[PDB]
Amino acid sequence: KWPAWMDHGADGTGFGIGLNRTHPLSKLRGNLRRNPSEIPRVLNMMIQGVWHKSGNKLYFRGGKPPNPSTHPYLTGEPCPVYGWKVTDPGVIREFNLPQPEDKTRYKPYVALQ
Amino acid sequence: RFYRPLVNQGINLWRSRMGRLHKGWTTWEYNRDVIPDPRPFPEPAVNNYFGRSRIWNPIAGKIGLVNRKAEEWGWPHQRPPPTGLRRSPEYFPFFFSRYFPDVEVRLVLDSVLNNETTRPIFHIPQDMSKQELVNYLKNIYNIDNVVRIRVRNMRGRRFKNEVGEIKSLPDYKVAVVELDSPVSIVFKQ
Amino acid sequence: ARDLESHQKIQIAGRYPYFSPDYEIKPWIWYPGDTVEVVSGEGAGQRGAIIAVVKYKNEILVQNVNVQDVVIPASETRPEQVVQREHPISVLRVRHVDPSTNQLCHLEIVKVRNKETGELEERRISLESGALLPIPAPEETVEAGDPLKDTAIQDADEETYDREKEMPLLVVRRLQAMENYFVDSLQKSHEYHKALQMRNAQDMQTFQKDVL
Amino acid sequence: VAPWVPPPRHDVKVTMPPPPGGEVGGSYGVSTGYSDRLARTPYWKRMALSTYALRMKENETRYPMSPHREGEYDLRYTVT
Amino acid sequence: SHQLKRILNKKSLHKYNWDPLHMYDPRKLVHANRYVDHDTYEEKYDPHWEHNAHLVPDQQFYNIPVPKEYKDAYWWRDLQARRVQCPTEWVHFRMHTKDKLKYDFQDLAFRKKFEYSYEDVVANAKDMCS
Amino acid sequence: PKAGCEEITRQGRRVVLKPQEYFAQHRMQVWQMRFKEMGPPFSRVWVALGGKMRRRRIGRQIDVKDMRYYWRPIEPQYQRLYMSRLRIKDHSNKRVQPMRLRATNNDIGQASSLKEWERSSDRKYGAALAPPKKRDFEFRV
Amino acid sequence: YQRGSWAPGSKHQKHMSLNPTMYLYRFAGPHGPGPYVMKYWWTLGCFPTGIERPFRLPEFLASYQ
RNA sequence: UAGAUGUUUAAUGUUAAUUAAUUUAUUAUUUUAAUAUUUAAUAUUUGUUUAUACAAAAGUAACUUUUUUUGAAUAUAAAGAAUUAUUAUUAUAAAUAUUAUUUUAAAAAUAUAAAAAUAAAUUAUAACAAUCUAAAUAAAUAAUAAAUUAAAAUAAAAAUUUUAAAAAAAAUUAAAAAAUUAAAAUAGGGCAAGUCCUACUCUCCUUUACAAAGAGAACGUUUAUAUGUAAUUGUACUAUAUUUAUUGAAAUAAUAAAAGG
RNA sequence: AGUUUAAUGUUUAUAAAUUGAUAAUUAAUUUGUUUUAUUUUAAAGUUUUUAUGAACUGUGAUUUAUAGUUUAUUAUUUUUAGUUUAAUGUUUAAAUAUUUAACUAGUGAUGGCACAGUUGUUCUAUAUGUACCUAUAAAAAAUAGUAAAAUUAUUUUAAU
RNA sequence: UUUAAUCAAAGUUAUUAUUAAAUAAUAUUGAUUUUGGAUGAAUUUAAUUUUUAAUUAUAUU
Repeated sequence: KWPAWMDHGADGTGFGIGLNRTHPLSKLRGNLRRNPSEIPRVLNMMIQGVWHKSGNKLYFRGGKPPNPSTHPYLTGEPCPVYGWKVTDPGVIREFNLPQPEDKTRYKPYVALQ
Repeated sequence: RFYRPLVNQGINLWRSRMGRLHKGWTTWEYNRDVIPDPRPFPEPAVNNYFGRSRIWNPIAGKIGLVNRKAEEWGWPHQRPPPTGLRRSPEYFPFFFSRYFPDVEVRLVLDSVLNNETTRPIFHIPQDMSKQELVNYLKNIYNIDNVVRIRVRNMRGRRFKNEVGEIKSLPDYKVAVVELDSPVSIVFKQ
Repeated sequence: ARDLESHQKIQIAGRYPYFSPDYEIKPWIWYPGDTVEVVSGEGAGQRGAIIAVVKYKNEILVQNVNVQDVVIPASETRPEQVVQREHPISVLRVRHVDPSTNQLCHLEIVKVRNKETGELEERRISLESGALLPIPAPEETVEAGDPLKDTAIQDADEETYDREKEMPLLVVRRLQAMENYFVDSLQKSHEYHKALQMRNAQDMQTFQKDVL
Repeated sequence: VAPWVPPPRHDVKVTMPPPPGGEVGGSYGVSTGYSDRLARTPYWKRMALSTYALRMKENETRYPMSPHREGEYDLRYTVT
Repeated sequence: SHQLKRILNKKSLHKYNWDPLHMYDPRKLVHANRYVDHDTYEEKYDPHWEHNAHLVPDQQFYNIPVPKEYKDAYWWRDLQARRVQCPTEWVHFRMHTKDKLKYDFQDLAFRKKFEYSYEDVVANAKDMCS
Repeated sequence: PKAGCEEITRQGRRVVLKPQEYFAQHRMQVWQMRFKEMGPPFSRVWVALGGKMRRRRIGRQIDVKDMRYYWRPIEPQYQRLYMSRLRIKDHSNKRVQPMRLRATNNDIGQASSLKEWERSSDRKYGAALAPPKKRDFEFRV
Repeated sequence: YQRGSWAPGSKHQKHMSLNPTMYLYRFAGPHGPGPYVMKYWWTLGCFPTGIERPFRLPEFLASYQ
């Protein structure tokens, strides 16, 4: 039901294949779900990976199992032109907080007499 | 009353006729109705393993939400936030994220000691992507000479305490940020 | 993760018993400076004033009572050093030296006013003589603080919270979102229902025609 | 989950509880009727909204028969 | 594999997804039996309509009012809404013991009946001076 | 079970009181039609009908010296064999006697006359032996 | 099969069908850790079977505390 | 000495009404699960030298800080026969790396392996040579009622003989042989019944059925009916009869259980 | 650690039988505040109800020619490192290993998918279905009613 | 230095604990962390049968 490039190849050698988590606010459709119907598939990407017919395992080559939870949220779909066509900067938590130091600063700690 | 089944064949002793088989398991005797336990004993659903192959359980729990209910809005007492606000960037748990970020970018002091390195290394949390880190150096530390950020998602380090109880340090990520200028640390010497 | 041997816990439960829930003594009546005498065990009957209390352990450090030699192993700098020092003794085996009767006397936090009590309450009542006692405060650190990193008490006292130009602004950031999804919840209320009422408004038309 | 648990079938009376289901169209399986609105309504209220002439008109008995299913025995008073 | 034995046992989140109704969409019956005014070509307001309405329950919508005459296609989603959303075998404990008498059970709705407090039963039996 | 082990850690089935037997099992229907025990106590003899049983062809020309219909007591061994099934109601008690073959009115009385039955108005005083109550005439099912 | 006892530190022969063992290289006998399973306890850290757990406490109350 | 004519335990025992000498009558030969022997001075271990290709699944006893890409996210070593064991786990790619584990100073049997004779590669060969100590270290296995023996002769019991009896005079130790001791009332013929087997004419409970009735029989179902062995079963006037007709057969060549020689 | 037939009958207080039946009565004459629950231990073939199993060994269906050779022959006769057998091994390097022994020449096949126990595959061996085909897993009782084997306490007092 | 060779094992050990089992009539949407994630059908277990519902006698048939 999700963007099929997450399932099969968007290219020759399977660039998009993997599990993807999306911030609950953006309209970018992800593939990670914890429904029981979807777990025998989600677990294989953790414990086995994917064997693209091109002869290169994509989502999981070596030993440590990827953690589908802490994957940073989805931000685009891969075009054959760039690595990614970034589709929603609304996920990127660009830290837009400024700080002054001029007047009545607030040290990280506070003092008692 | 129930009247027990009877097993003393003798003068009558003709179970071959009306006698229906009462060898059928004796439900009446075990009548204590509390379920036995399954002979292949299902282990506790807690994950015991702690080594480097600690996988993440996909199965979505029940009490998990019922605690994230009461931690975004008092669940049994206060009423649910309207969904227009609940699914909005103004929903407090999401509100406290666009104006009050909470990350931990711990640079390894071991990396840039007396030596001079143009590639510092950071123990960033696992949620933070490559871009999300650059926008974190340029806005909070005003470090704006990044070239390329690599990613080595490393599992946190285990250890056993003095008793010998398995413990672990929260997972992190190693991001080899390619700087433009050789940076060091002038250790007072 | 694995458990310990049976005999292993048995040794580790007796060492650290306070790990139980609420190991402390339900009212805490032993304080530094109290006048207390031991009762039973080693040296039954000596009198000495408390100097420190280990609350979570139900024990007491008392002057000259149960004194032992705290050996101090040291590295190549200092030699093996020995130091005498009285030891934590359990409060279960000591009782108070009543400042008048100098006998056994239990001591309960008490409430209710007798003779112009400041909070209209006594703070530690002796049963035999009746002269109460106070319950002091444990000391906070006086010489703590980093002047290069500690905001002075005044920059923590500059009230900048004018709730009449931010809270009226918050309620806009919230109400915009509510007014959005609600009218956005009128898509299926319109993009689905409008089609049905057409098969009605297209029926009156084809009903008006037929009669004619 | 169920937003808005539906109300009972025939709680038209003000004092006596509604009849069991099936009788009024539902699922057979209980010989009682329980209107939570009727119980939570206190006594001084339940007697307020009625008069003696009316109380003797919903305590009304049809014991050998059903007041809702014509020709049918009172399935409040049957074996099952 | 060692982990998969003692993590696949965790009870996944359950709820009572009750039967969807494709063939009988009950939402498009607020436009049934609606008089249409001639000049305007729209459903003039029928104040009598909302009282021949059998409010059908629903999981995404509170209750959908349907004209009585088409109510019988939705007799299941009625009996599925009364039913306690749990399986019975988890709330069985309210059915076998002597709390059988203190619990509603119409349509397997394992919900509690009204119970007097312990302080009320005191006063409600002293005011009878018994 | 030692103190605590996987055989006691877990929880197999559990066992409750065993239901009893019919109180008068050992007066088996097959004897209550063959014999009748007669005589005073300490002289209980079990007489059974005497004489041959064969059903010949149409012969049997004498019906008068046919079976004399006499009760003659069974062999002394077998009386002890059956009666042995009767004593085991309360073994180890020299006090009690053998439970009789056919019921007696004190047995039919004492059975439902205990304290525990004192309020069981119906079935008291042998209601199950009397002819039934004349049922109602407006009775129906 | 199964000539001795059923414990892993038993004395006579056994079989892997009746009494299937986990392959434990060297564990402690019934009379305590001899000087062979302690060559690990001071180098490997824990007994070499991996199943036993390294209660290194009373040494910590010997040196550090 | 001691009640008696011999098989249903003795108890205020630190009064489960006590508080400093209770010195507590208490133990099941074997089926239990723990330890300890004996086999055991042992069997097996023993590390000084060979010729290098790539995947995946496979593990994760596991660490990492150090350059994955210019793709964002993700992940980069480790097995399986229980093992660090008889082993190139080879789908693919390959061709001049000395690319890094094998004790011992004796002798036999055996085990591998080896010049000469009654045109070929063979023989058999249970023939030289060659390899396999000991001690040192490490240590298992099945087995175990114990002996006071055990050399050697020699008779005695439904008996088969473990013993006992007379008569002898039989010493330690290591090594090597297996003569004796520690592993079934059996093998072969000759007969007769039985199970197995085939075969139906007559036997029993088959169900799956088919037709019949019933509905103006587009079909769905419920009763009444004898078919196949479908297929399982089993079948040696006081007298003087009766309790058995009720499936029938085949060297059914092999099995079984008996007798007989 | 280890095996279960109540060695006792004190005041309220009263317990008989008999016909095949109706019934009949010198039914002679007891006992009892009503006494009830117990019946070894271990232990075979088996049954039964649900379940699981093709990573093993069984038979499909997708591989359409990384090797040397005899005969003109594209068949071939072959090659044969793939094919029904004999010794050693004897808790053995292996809970079937190394050598010995009996024929077929991949344009039709290494698993795709599929089958499962009162029954699969079946090239029809009552062979094989994960190191004992009594398949495995779970729960249970009729299962030594069977030369079965065990059954805890000396000093005694009646016999065959 | 000589031992001719042999012959014996009897009767006590530290420093830390409060767990099991039965009993009790007053809880209860599944024990082991944050669903779906498209805004939808994943998270459905219902049907008149000794059932987690468990029965004060010895007669008659």
